[PDB]
Amino acid sequence: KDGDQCEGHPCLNQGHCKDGIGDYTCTCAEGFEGKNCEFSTR
Ligand SMILES: [O-]
Repeated sequence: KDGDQCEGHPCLNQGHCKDGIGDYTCTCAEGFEGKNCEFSTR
């Protein structure tokens, strides 16, 4: 276990989360955005 940076469910609204050497990145599902994939555009 080295670095999944996805510990502690960080993204919101079923936002997926990849990995990186400095903070992961959030991927909002179609219809969400915001710093956390928080916001439902609709
Ligand atoms: O990653």
